[PDB]
Amino acid sequence: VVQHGVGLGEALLEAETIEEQESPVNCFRKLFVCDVLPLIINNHDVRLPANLLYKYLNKAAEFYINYVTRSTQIESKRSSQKYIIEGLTEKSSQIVDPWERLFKILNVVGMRCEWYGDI
Amino acid sequence: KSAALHIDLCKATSPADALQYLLQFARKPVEAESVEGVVRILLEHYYKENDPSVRLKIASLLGLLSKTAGFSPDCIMDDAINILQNE
Amino acid sequence: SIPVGISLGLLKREMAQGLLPRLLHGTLIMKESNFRLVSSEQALKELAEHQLRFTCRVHLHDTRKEQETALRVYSHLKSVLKDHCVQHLPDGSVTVESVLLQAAAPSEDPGTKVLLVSWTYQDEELGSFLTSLLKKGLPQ
Repeated sequence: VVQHGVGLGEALLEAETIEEQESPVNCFRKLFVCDVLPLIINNHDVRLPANLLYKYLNKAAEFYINYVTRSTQIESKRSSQKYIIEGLTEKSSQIVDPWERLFKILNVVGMRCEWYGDI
Repeated sequence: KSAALHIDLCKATSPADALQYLLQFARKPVEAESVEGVVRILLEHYYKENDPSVRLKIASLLGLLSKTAGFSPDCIMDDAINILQNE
Repeated sequence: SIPVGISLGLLKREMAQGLLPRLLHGTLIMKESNFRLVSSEQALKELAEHQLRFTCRVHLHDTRKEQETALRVYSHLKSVLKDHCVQHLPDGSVTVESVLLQAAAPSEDPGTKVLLVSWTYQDEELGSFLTSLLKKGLPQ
């Protein structure tokens, strides 16, 4: 990903086009975005330019929007939600704490540049 | 003639008359292709309707259809576990 | 035995917690020839209900950064707590039972780092014991 640089966005666009589903509300797109974010979160030494950071922020925003609500198209405590997967069982999407993933992505971004109520 | 069952179910009012129509349809016998159609119609109306008792009756009829000897219940099992996750 | 009533929501939550260590609070009001228990949220219906919450400050002195140290603390706690934490919060905060741990900047001093933690007495005793255990010895 680091060597490719700006090619990650083009690869993601090509993958989305190949999937024959332009709308990114599908659970597969959100899962792929989360997986891409964890890879960047794992390596904190991978510095990126302004364009790459903007693209990553846009992708994270799109993934969060998709995760918050998904289209209804068809053809001791815990937190979770519900949705309908595209041609697969809803239990197949094994994703835990997307908000924590966003927090980890923000942490990795801050780590690169050395950075009433509770929040 | 699945069309007759479909149109009769659609014309039936949701709260009360639907229960009586489903009971009357349940008492009479059914055939393999007729089962394969009415199960999907029942699932669609189960999604559409949100009353507790009606959904309970639909689940009971799903159980009755599953006991049919000649039927091949494979896809309806998948839909059953899906609605189980959603129930 | 003293006969009293319990709010349905509290009992439902208690049964859900028991099904899958946690202890339940108790708040009751003397009534006319009877006694009734009521939850904290339901007790607010008596309005007035002026809620006061304590927020003690825990001070630490270390040259390490904040976010990485927070991640290390989260890993250490989730290892010690035998995976009792299966929930997360969006702003990099981890909560156990009913105590919130979040990163907050100090008021004016840049040379010292301070965070704010709030808890009840039942959580206060456990928090004090855990902080004393941490201060006893760590790989520092």
